Amino acid sequence: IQRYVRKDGKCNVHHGNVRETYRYLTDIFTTLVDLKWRFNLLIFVMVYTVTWLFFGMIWWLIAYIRGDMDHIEDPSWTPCVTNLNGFVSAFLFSIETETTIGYGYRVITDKCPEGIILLLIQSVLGSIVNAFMVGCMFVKISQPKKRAETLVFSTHAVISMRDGKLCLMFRVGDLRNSHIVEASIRAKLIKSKQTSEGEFIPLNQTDINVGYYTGDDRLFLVSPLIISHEINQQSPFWEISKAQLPKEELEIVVILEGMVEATGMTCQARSSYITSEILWGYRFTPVLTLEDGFYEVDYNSFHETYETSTPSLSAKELAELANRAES
Amino acid sequence: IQRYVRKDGKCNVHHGNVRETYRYLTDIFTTLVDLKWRFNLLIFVMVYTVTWLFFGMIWWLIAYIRGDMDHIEDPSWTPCVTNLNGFVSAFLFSIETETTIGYGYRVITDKCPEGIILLLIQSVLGSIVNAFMVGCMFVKISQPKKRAETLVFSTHAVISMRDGKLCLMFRVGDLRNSHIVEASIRAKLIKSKQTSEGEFIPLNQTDINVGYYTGDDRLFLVSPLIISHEINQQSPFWEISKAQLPKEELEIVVILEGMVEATGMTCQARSSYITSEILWGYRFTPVLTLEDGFYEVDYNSFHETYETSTPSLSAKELAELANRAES
Amino acid sequence: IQRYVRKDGKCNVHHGNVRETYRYLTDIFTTLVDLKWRFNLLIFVMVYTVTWLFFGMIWWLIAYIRGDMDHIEDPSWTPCVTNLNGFVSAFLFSIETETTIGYGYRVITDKCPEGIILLLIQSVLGSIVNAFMVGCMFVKISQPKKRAETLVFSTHAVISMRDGKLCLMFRVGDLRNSHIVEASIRAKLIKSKQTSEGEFIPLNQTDINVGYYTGDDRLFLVSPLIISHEINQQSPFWEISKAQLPKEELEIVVILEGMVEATGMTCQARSSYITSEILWGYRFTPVLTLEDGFYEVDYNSFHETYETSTPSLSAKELAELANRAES
Amino acid sequence: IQRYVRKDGKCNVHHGNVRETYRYLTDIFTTLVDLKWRFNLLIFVMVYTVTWLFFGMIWWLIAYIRGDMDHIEDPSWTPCVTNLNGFVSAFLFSIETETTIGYGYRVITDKCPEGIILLLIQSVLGSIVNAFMVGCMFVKISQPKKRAETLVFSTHAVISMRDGKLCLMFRVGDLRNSHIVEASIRAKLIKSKQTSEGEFIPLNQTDINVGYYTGDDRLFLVSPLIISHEINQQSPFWEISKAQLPKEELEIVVILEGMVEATGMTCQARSSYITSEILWGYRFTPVLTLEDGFYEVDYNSFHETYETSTPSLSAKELAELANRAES
Ligand SMILES: [K+]
Ligand SMILES: [K+]
Ligand SMILES: [K+]
Repeated sequence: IQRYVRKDGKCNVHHGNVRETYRYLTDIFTTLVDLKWRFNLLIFVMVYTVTWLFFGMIWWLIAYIRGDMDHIEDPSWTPCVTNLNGFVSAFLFSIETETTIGYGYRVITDKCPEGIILLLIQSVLGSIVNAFMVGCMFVKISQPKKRAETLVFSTHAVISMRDGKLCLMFRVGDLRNSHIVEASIRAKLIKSKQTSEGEFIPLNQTDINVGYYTGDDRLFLVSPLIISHEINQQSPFWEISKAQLPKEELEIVVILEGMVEATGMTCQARSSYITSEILWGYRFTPVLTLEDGFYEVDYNSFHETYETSTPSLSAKELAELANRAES
Repeated sequence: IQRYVRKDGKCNVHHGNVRETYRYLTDIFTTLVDLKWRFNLLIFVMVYTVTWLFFGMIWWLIAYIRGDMDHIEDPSWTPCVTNLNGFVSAFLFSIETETTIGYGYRVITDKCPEGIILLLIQSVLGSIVNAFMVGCMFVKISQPKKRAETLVFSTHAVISMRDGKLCLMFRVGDLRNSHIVEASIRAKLIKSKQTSEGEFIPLNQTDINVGYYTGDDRLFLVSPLIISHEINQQSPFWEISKAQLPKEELEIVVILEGMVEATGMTCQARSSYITSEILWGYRFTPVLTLEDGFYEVDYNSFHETYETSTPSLSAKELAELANRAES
Repeated sequence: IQRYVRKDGKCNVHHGNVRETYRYLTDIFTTLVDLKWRFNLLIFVMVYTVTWLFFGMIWWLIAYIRGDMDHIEDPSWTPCVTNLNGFVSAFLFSIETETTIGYGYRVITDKCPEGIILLLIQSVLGSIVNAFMVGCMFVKISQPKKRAETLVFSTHAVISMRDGKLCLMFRVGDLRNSHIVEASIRAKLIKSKQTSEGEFIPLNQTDINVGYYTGDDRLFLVSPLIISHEINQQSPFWEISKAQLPKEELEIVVILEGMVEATGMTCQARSSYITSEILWGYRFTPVLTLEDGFYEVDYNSFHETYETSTPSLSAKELAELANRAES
Repeated sequence: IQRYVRKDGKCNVHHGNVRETYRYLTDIFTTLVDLKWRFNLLIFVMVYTVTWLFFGMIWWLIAYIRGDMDHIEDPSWTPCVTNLNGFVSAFLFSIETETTIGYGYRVITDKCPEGIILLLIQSVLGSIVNAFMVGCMFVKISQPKKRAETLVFSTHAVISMRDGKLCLMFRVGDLRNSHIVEASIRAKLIKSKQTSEGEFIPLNQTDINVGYYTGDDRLFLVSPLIISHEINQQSPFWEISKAQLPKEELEIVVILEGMVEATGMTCQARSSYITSEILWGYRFTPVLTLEDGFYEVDYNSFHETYETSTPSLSAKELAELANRAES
């Protein structure tokens, strides 16, 4: 309510009264991988057992059409699967075959032509039942959405006059010595707005130019670096003074997107900054020290902000007051 | 005819008299995965059976060169595969070996040196026959082109003066609590045009600036958000009044591209808006309500449009009439 | 010599005296997949056989340390692998185990503790020998570089005054009803140039603005569409008249990049246009006809160019002669 | 210390006092693949053996609940797994089953219902233990981060007046006849800076416009080509004369990003240039010669730089001195 997207990156959105629920089953794969693990591990368990006893019913039924059960002690009646006698054995024959274990205490014989077809359609279909599930287990393990746990954001965002221009800043860092190839940063300001025609938008997304023009959005992320957005005329913080910033009802949403290095999958690290986390007159503490040929990044001071001197007027007043300085 | 691309996303295009049909077989993998499932499941079935009886013919023929069939009852003649007697058994030996089931009622012996080579070339080639097909079954299951079923578009597009500027708008929403990383929106206007030199183009694609300059095309898609294109001078709707919009022969094509979250594959969600679906003087109904800490998105009102007051002149007249207001 | 990159897309470049040949073996995977298939199929064959007889030597040597061969007829000496007697049988035991066939005519026994370790290190290492090779066979099959065989280019490029501005044009089409998601077009002019300081560059790449500014480079590729580059002042064809175009020594290189739809891999379709393939005063024939609700694309007329009336002056003269028209 | 990122591409950064070490285990897959191979091969070995003897304990314990050990010589007591007698045999039964070898000297029987469940939960869980590890071995083999070994950079960067404008240049080349699809080049200048407000940034990243505006950053990389950055007013080398360039404390970081051709993974090739590797008045030697229809690229002269005549003033003086030439 207070917050749109959590500081973890989770979003406070319930997707209400979706009516076309066939659309979830229209792409059964992607709605399967985004399940919980317990539900993934249960449906993985459920599909193999329902596969084996399905074929185990067919390995049972070919004994009844052939009458191998009707002459079980009669040894001249060579069965389709020898030593298959009961359903506990018939179901056991499928697991030995669909998993390609194949013990051969029960071994299919050649006198029966019917189950030879059943060796095909168990094995040619059991491979895709494997592949629909062994691939589903892989891409839930190798998903990029968990790489964001090692991409940390600053807990607060700060505002200070960086080189004459008032700038909004927040720190982002990577906790690994592996890289984020094609690392891009972008930022959306979301706030309720009301147009001149009465059309009130509840959570309107508005861009924040964190360097999309000059090429500064694509960033190099070995060390924690401060993402500075210059509060200029096009910025949505252009008329925000230090009087309004406790009273505003806005929310920054930052999205650090970039490909995982060891794969080609693209991670997305979301974080947010609400108007009680925006700090006026503060700046970040440095983290890089030089020691024995290497720059050491103390991550304990990653969030540490200290108060510096800063004017309290908005950037709209600060430019015009600078315009009176030349007179 | 009336429509270029369907509201589902399918395109009303037949690809006519393609002559270089070897180009389809020049990349046999990608022309295989885009088949129907019945044709994928049939060619998967067809290739394993034609593999096993191919090797089963070679497991047959090594009995004839060795004369194991010529001394089948003679027990001193240890065969290359013992208990291999007929082609129904020889074909059965391949399925037990190429699938690596290996029952061992028929078990290859060491007295024969010829079939030892045949164990290699069945297993070293049966693995890639597996891999050319078990991978083909995977990427047809894990394809991003089915993720677009959960990316819904508004059924209509609307036009209304959003904050003094006339703007064309359409809603897009995501039906899941999973995200679309790197979600981009772009829009093409396609219409027949005739140049000054008589060169008439049948379906000429023309861009619609939905925010490609400012960075507004890359969008954050947890909640349904309105994609607004400002009707400015560079826009192709610049001289379109409400008199012409029933009479036009144009068609919007919107493309929402973005990577699937759980994989790295990029989905493409197409939709279209023809000149009977463009609404003048209408605007969307809001969908986000706040309830118990979470924003709940009622998707029943996702398409709901209501009529608001709007001038009926074009944006070319609306700017110049505004230019007469300052006089 | 005449041509830099072929009309297929192959490049006429030999990579000379590369000295650091360890860099090829420093990434052994990617230098393996780009081999020919015969060399891929040979190294796949070579690695499994050298794996099995490697372990078959170890399955041999454990018989000598245990002396199972020294008491082969003596039945109280239960071997580590029973019925393992010779190297033809010992090598055969590895294929039955590393492929997980496991017939069980030769079956490992529990009296020996040494080969129990050998079951691990054969199976725990034979799985990655599989995975280093079954994955290598997959990504050579699923590579995007073969998707360019169904992306056709026009054989010629044309130049004609499209709507008052002289424009260079070439057609590109997709031969399938599957799409190219995120389809982008870009074009490089390569020609020898000599700077003012005598530094002569042999094949200097120079951009061609095919719509990179306005968003026209990202194209929608269901139907064959003409890629127009407007010959403006920044264009490298700005002072090229029809007198110079037979005499020039330039070469267009067009690159159509876009992701394959059924996967996430990005294809790259290269083609070229040399100064004998650039046509002045020509324009393309249309290909789209409307028939029974669908637009049918006759691909026979994909390359068909016809001569239209066009001024023969350059775009530098055509603007200035237009500048004299207003006088 | 002297250097931020090595000429190989490695970065001289230690990631200090990371406290939230659960974040590494929160995404156990990606922190596994970035390990060393010895640690990957050990954890792969450790997980299969701890899996098999885990189930081998359960295959042991079902003999004690059933009392198969209590009637081992008594043949009427058909065990759950026949010929399972000791823990050396019970552990051996798991490897024959979890790997799906299945010799059948020990073969599970149907009289026991308990171990039938144990066939499921060994096989339905041993497949994902395979898949969590056979996929981990694949993506460590198929990673794009090793493709950068065949992407070479020039060892030095040079500065010379290319066509009236002073330009900073460095060569990049690809050692293979395979391509880098979507090859982009970007460059960051990193140097310590001190703002007007005393906020001293230790290693501030600053862009270098290598052609991000005109579309020149996306480059075509069949032949070694010189990446030229024009020293203009927005460039950070704008006031750098030849007097300051030995005395500066800056460092170029170049990043050549592009997708691997045979896969869809994106490589990232980093290199660096420190102020002792920047050459004033030097230019590269050409490498392309034409021979027998093909351009041959002598890679021995890839790094070769020769001294040319160049003014020693900065680009700020060179423009203004040119401004005095028109007077
Ligand atoms: K067996
Ligand atoms: K087996
Ligand atoms: K097996």
